[PDB]
Amino acid sequence: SEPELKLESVVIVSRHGVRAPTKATQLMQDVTPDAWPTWPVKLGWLTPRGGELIAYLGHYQRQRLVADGLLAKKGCPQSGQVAIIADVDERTRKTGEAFAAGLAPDCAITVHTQADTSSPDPLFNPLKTGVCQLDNANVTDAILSRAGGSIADFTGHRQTAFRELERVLNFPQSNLCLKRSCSLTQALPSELKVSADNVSLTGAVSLASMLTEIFLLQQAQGMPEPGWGRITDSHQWNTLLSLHNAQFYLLQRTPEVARSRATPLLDLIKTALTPHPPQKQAYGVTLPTSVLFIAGHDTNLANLGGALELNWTLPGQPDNTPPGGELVFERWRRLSDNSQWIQVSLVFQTLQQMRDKTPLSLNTPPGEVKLTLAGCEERNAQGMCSLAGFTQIVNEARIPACSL
Repeated sequence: SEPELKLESVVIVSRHGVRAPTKATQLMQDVTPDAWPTWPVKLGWLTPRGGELIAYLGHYQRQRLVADGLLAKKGCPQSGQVAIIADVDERTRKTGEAFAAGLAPDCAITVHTQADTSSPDPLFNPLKTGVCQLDNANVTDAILSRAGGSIADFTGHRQTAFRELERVLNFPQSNLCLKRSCSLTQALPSELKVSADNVSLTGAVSLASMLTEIFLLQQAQGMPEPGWGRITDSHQWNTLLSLHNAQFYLLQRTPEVARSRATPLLDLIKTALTPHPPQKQAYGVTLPTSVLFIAGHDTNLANLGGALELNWTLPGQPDNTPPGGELVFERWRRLSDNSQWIQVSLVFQTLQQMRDKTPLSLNTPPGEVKLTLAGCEERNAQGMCSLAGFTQIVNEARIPACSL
């Protein structure tokens, strides 16, 4: 009659699953009297449990996609109906594989990646390979501004979280305080480093962002007493991860950085989402197709968010860009007039579902937040943006010099 919609295409940009953190550094040992628990998995790689959590999301997406009638209830999807693209790293490739394994167990679905997995793939970061550069001065002013004026100010307004972190580390008893009134942000002054191909923060901010992530990973891994048992309630988890999210806020979401870093992905997403006769694209994958799954990093998720003006907080998940988190783009066609609509949402397992490793399904689904494209003006009752509105947003967000 008029409101009915049909799902025709889905694009999932996912962060890889939980990966074992790299060997602990001297700085890490110097900030806490306690020893960092070791990880029984090749460090830096996807843990097998991490692979399982991804598989659960794959199993969930299959049920959901069958219910929306995009994929068949049984058997393997048609060839080229499902396409998976992954960054060259081990954790991203194995994430693609675990997802495929959960979505269609026993089916042969290829995980496409650049052939040369020993060099970076510019799709995931064009700055890395020199496709384009950042404007140093503009990036510096923009980041300093979102920070409140200076990194000192940024750090000053967040002492609550820094103290919580010190507490968890039992900082006052570490070699850094002893061999010095002992403050973490005071002990490791933080500075902004801007270069044509990269932006980073040093000192406390950077260390705190890394350390708070490690705790969440211990929890997600199922390791006993993460943080030496000093993190006991949800309020602490959120306060701690607020430091990790704050760094992403400055380095990955800032528009003058995000727009360039995300251009190649924006182009791919737009092409995958635009109705058009199928043709061979990057990695020899055929687009458009039914389901496109891209295995990337949290930086990719934050970059797309900043570039498309998508903001979110995830109930039950302190990390805004959690392992296995999925940025889902969907194209829906209104049957009455053939108009196209784009829905964007963030699918993710809550910290508890990761902890208990709870299997996902239609009855026990992963967490999910519907998003709204801030700049979109042509919406429907479900909050979806028109294909034209979404396309316009993308064309103005992308940086032409950064396309591949």
